[PDB]
Amino acid sequence: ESNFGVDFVIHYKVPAAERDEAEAGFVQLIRALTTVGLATEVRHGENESLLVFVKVASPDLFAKQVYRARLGDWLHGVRVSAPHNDIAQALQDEPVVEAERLRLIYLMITKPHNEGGAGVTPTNAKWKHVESIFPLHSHSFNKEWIKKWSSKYTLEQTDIDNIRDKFGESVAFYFAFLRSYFRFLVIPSAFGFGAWLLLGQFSYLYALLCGLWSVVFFEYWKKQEVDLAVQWGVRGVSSIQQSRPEFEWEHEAEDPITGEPVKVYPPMKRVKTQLLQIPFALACVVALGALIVTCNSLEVFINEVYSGPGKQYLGFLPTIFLVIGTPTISGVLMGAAEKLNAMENYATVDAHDAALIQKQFVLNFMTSYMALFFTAFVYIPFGHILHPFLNFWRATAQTLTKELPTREFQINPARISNQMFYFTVTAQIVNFATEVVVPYIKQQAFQKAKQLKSEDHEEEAEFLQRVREECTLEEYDVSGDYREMVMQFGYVAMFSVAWPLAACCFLVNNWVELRSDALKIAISSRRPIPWRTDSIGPWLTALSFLSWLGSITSSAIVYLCSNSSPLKAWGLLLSILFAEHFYLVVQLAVRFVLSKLDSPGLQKERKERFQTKKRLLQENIEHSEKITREALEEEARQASIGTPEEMFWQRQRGMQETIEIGRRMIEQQLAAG
Amino acid sequence: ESNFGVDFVIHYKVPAAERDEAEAGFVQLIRALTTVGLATEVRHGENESLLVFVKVASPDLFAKQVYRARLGDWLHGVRVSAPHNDIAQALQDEPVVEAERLRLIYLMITKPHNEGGAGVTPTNAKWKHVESIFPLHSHSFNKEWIKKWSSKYTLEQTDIDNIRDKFGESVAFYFAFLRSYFRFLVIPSAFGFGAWLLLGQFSYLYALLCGLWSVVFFEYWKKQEVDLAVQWGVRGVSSIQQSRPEFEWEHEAEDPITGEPVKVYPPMKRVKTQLLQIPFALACVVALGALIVTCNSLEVFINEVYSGPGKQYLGFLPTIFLVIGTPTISGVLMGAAEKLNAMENYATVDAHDAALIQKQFVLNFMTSYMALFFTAFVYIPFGHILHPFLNFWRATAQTLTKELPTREFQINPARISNQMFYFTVTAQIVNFATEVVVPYIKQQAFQKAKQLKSEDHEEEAEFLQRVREECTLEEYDVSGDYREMVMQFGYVAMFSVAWPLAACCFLVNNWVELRSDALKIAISSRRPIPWRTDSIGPWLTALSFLSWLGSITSSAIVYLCSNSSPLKAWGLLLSILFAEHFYLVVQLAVRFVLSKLDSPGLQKERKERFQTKKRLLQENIEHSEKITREALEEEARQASIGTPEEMFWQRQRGMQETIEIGRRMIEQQLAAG
Ligand SMILES: [Ca+2]
Ligand SMILES: [Ca+2]
Ligand SMILES: [Ca+2]
Ligand SMILES: [Ca+2]
Repeated sequence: ESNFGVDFVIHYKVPAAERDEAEAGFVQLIRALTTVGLATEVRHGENESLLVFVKVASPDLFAKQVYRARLGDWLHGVRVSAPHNDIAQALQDEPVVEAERLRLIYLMITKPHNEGGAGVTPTNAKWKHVESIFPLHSHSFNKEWIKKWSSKYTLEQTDIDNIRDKFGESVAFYFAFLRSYFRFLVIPSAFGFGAWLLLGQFSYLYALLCGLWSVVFFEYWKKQEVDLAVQWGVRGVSSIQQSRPEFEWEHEAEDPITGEPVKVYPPMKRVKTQLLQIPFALACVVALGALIVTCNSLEVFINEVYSGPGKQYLGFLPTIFLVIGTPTISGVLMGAAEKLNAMENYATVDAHDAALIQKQFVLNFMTSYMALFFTAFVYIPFGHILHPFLNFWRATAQTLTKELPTREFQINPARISNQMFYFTVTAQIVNFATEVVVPYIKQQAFQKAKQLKSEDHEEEAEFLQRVREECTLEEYDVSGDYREMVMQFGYVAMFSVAWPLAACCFLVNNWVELRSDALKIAISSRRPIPWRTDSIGPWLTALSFLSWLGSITSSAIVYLCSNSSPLKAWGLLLSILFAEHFYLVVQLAVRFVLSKLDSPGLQKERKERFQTKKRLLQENIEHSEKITREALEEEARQASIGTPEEMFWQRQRGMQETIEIGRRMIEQQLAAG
Repeated sequence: ESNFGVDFVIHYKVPAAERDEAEAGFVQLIRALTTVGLATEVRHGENESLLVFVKVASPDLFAKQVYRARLGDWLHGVRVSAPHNDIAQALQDEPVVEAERLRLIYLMITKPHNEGGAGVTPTNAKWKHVESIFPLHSHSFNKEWIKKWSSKYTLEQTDIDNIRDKFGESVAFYFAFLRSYFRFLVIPSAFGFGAWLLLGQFSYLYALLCGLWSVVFFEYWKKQEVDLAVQWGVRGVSSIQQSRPEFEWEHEAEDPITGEPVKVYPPMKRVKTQLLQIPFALACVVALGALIVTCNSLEVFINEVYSGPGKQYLGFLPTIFLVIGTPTISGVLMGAAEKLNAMENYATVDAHDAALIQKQFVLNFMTSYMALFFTAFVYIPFGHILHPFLNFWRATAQTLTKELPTREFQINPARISNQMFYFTVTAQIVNFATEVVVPYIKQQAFQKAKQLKSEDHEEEAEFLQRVREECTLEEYDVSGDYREMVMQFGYVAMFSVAWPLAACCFLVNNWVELRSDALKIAISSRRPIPWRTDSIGPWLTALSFLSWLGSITSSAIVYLCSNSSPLKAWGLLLSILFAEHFYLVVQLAVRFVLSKLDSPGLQKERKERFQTKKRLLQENIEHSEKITREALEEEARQASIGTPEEMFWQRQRGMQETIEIGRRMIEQQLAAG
């Protein structure tokens, strides 16, 4: 029903080996926790673990730290205004939300000891026994949240603000991105269904209208991202995160803006190491891309040119050979990339996580579209370059057992429609299996293992059984649901011209996905620690790269596929050159139009930043004789001791003397004529 | 030698007609001027004019307005910090420069009467008799300035800061731009001379290295523009200018940021009118471009295919027919553009002047490069499409007087070298004539007209003769010297691949031009009113358009000209597509590298904006029992009246009780195994 007012849960695995040192660390832990100012409780959890429940003891002592955290946000420019001069008045204007409370408790348990409470981050390895620090769910809210989101057709802005109030900003930006992406998916589903009825397959008019859509959505999200940023009070929070515990710093120096001592690193030594990302990425497209092509070279031999026995039995040979390789070789390439960003020496935890994405994006670019790059550019337009690869597999299949029967090779034009039919409606359903219900069935099977093996009080018995169940769940990553939506945006921007019902079917997926990822937070993951992010992250560069490449590839397809005369190469370069420059001129139009549209987000900051300069300010016929007072003064001060320029101003004094002298010169100039 | 401490000079033409109303306006003028707080002097000037000399009377009264102007800059976010709390201390930290003094005196004489001093702007037409308000030169400074700049090889940063201190920012940004452009012109003069010796004419390697230069200069200037902005204290001064006196405003409403009543206009009504700039510009390239081509169609008939008498006599027929048309038809197109921006309803004077440039740039794009667009793309690669135009002029010359002798048409490959030889070394010298010495000779001839026609005091006689001479000089426009330097940047970015000694010869021009435009302020123009600009203006979009088009056209030339096999069109599109994307990937590299380089300009603002929040802030084993104090308190407050979750926290209190209970559960879990 409800938690026992508990803020956080520390798992603290205690193994058989190093048992006395874990107990000595257990005394060292809870004596460190009680000095921060939070009440502790230890309970019987798993077979070798001790659930350490913590809440903050004094709310008045806690209200001081909230006031110091809100002041620290405004001191660095994050908050739009200063807090109130009276304590507990700014807490009464806006209260502490459940997300901001769990963030400051987590920063009490995870910060260096000199500047903060206790260093219970497990990455320090002074204690390797702390398994995880995680907050608890409240199942009264999750039953209300899934019921409310499934009942409504759309989501109001106040519904996503409930996610910001309880699950932090970094979770709430995903649902804010997914809602704005689902509503902007209505537009290319409209003429995407229209280009399926009026126009033919591979319409050139659709490829220009889709390239218009991919930049009017992406630029509008950049306007709505900074609008949601200052609305939630989270703006410019790139620099405000604690540094990583693993960080090599050349010399500690003075901070330029902050004026405190901070560990600084020369960025040109990092740009020297950041230059190595290009020899890493070019090894990625060869290690993965030659693997995708070769298993695509297999299927074009088994399916089309083959008339032997067990044709469907050998039809699963390319697929089951592909799903073995791609998690294994990308697992290797994720290993070297993890040693690359560790070598890159990222200070804050956000920049370390974001550049891990840019290495994780290149692999997931190659597991996604390399099956469609080979079909759209090598199989369909000129499959006769594939004939020596068909001459290879014809030689090796003769060595199996007489000659095996082959048909003459014919380019099947329905391949890219059938390949897109996998990625649009078939891959989405099996992903809907793997995202929610296959974890939910696996939670049932792990529950029955507890019943196979088959001390608490009257009210703690169901609660402690819930926390032990909640603890084995993995931490939710908001990166994992960004990868699914950006790769889905890749199919619309690059490859929806080959199958214009893609945006119509991706639309009905994201209505489910907006309520299925909400269900994934509820029952299939423990609550993540509420982090603050000013932006969506590094995905803006990922969305802009697919949008720019979507202009090239969707227009290179529609020249190479619509003829299915024989592919003059000047037409291919011209079909790119007009459409790639059509993307740039429209991007210059949409960026200019939204620049002229008013931003209500930035104005509410600029209104208060002006007005806070005003409140610092507000706390801190008779004028002709004053000129004659000065004219006597500039005489009497300089006549005591130059004198040519002094006498020039004193020929005429006051006003009415200078008028009547000027009146004579109008007479004197007119009298000569 | 020196001025008589005079701040400004009002000319106030008084004609024969409307003479009594001009005298009544003269009383109305100088009675309005004396209420602002400035001493006035009227003197005998030109035959129908009255030189009204003004200075501010009381420096203590003037110091109040400087303090109100410096506070108004900080209140809008322009100034990096607030002024001092003590009056005349912030004037003692930084003094009033001669540029800031003449700006505030000019805003006293040019502002509406309710919010300011007097509306003596002549555009109001309540008085049409005020000819000009202009400050005076100081010839002691100008003799020192021209001598110092001609003596040194380069210019230090402190030399340009002397121009900011006396001629305002908007003049000083041109010399700061020209110095940074002259020093960055060393780079393409280096390999531009190298591509003239090692490589041949039309080198492809030069066209990539020049496109690298045009973006590493332009992005570095955008870094140096915001660096010079906050250094001079002029930053974000786009919104701070007074509105134009001619401005239609739909309804006066509340200002969002400023919170004062201001006249607002809906910007989407302007974007509706801003959409008309494209049907205006496409009429510009046809009215001018068909004029440039037709007079180029004449010269290709007279010079090459003709053997009649008076060949050099008819050789000046295309040139003298061209210099008649282009000032006249662009004078028409400047008239409609002046009615276009007037229809566009620009509020501030900077945005009205900047969008006049973007219409004035399109014409000066077409007077400059249309002679080179026809040569590089129509004459050299396929001159056989020009043969029907040669068939036209062959028909009309037979009707003059027997058949006139024609040679067979041969494409001269030395045309674009001879055409660039005009624009690089020949057009620069005649422009050096027309810029400084032809105005200087014309000032001598206008001086001798005064001696042909052939009342003052002992010291005013040479000074009043100087002011009457200074008044007839035109106001200096900083736009006129930006047009020469941006068009010079067009020849380097677009057309220097055809003649690689262009950047070598443009380098030796800008050493002269940096000291010739400095001489143009001194003797050939009255001092402009010192205006403040945060940016160089709209020329950043002009420099970026030539840099992007410089990637296309210099690479389309080197395919179409190097063959001078027969011009396969797939090579032309590929030579663009690689080099135009080479421009984009290098632009993404240079923008990222300068983003990682530290900006010392923005940090000095962010250091003080943090510290001014700190000064608002600064003016306004024993902790375990406090948890047990709260644990008794949360008991005794809730035991007076829920109770399950209350009793959960009170099973264990303090620290040492919770330790020893946790010590048993390590025993109890290990005892079962
Ligand atoms: Ca899914
Ligand atoms: Ca997801
Ligand atoms: Ca010149
Ligand atoms: Ca100039």
